[PDB]
Amino acid sequence: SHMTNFVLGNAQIVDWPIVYSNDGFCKLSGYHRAEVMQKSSACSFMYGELTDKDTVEKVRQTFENYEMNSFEILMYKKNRTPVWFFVKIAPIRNEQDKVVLFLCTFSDITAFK
Repeated sequence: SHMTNFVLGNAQIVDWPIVYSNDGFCKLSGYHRAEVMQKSSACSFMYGELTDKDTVEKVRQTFENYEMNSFEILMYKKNRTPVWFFVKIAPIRNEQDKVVLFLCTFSDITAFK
């Protein structure tokens, strides 16, 4: 399922703001739900020096183009600890086939990277 840690982003507003974050994501990221809500579901609030900038660009284009893609990406927990995440980005469509949300699912792959 990989539903341990996830957020939902609003596909129909610029920057795809997070409209839901589960307890797992808050724990994994180090950020309280209050701090995550309305941030970009691209999670650029977690990017930093070591984050691969080509990967950041591919992640942006995935949202921009309403695509389904997944990435390994070096991000930073709230306390500045660097962590390798596996991130899956998946558009969610309504019954009229319009993309309304993005489901973004995350796991820590630091141990295996």
